[PDB]
Amino acid sequence: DNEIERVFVWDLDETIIIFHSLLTGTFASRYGKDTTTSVRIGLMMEEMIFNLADTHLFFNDLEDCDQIHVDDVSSDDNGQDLSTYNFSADGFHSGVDWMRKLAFRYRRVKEMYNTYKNNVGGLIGTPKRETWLQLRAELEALTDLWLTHSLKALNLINSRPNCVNVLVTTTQLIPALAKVLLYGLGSVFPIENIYSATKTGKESCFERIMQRFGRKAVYVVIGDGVKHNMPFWRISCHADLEALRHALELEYL
Ligand SMILES: O=C(N/N=C/c1ccc(Sc2ncccn2)o1)c1cccc(F)c1
Repeated sequence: DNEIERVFVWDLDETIIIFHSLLTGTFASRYGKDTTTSVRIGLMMEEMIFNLADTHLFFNDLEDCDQIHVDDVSSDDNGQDLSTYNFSADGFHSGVDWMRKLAFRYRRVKEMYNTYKNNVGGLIGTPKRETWLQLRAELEALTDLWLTHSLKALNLINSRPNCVNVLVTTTQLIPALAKVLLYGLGSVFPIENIYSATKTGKESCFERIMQRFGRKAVYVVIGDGVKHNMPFWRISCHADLEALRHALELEYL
C-alpha cells in the first residue's frame, strides 16, 4: 500500500527483449510459422532499435562503458543546465574530468526515456512511428500477440499500488532501454527498475534488487528458462500467461 508489498522480477529475454529465437529461424520451426519473414522482421526491428540508441541515446559513446543501472554514475554529476551543452564536442571518445563527462549523458538518457516513454512518436518522428507500428503488428501476428498479451499482465501489476515490476536482462543497458522505449514498455517499466545483468551476472542483480527493496517484500520471478527464496514463474507457453493473468485477477499473486 504505502510501500511495495510485493515485487515482481521479469526476465523477458528469449521472448521480448532478447528474441534470438527469431534470427536463428528456430522460432518458425518451433511454431510452424514462416521462417524467412520471421528473420526479416527481426533484422528490421533490430535496425530501428540500434538507430534509436545511436541517434538519440548516445549508444556509440556508451557501447563499451555500458553500466548495470542508470543511476550508478550519478555520484560524479554536478547538476547544471546543459540545453546549450553539445555532447559531440567534448573530451568523450571510446576520470574525475571524464567520469564527470559520463553522468550527464546518462541523465540525458533518463530524460529522453522519462519524456517519450508514452510519446515515442515525438522521439522517432513519424513516419518512423508508422514504420515500427506496422513492424510490431507483423511480428505480433506470428507470435499470436505475445507482447500485447504480456502487456496485460504488466499493466495489472503496475496498477496495483502495492506492486511493482522490475526488469533484469542480459543485454546492455542502453539497448535494453531502447527496446523498452520502442516496444511500449515505458510506462509499466520505470527506468529505475531496469537492470542490465551484462557485466556481473543475473545473481548480482537479484541481490542488487533485494538490497534496494528490502527483504520485507515478497519477491517473485516471472521469466523463461533458467536461490535467494524467490519463487519462479516459468511462463513460456501462451496459455501460461492466461493463468498468470488469471492468478493476478484473483489476488493469488
Ligand atoms: O511477440 C513477441 N515475441 N513473442 C515471442 C514468443 C515466443 C513464444 C511465443 S507464444 C507463440 N508464438 C508463436 C506461435 C504460437 N505461440 O511468443 C515480440 C517480441 C519483441 C518485440 C515485439 F514487439 C513482440
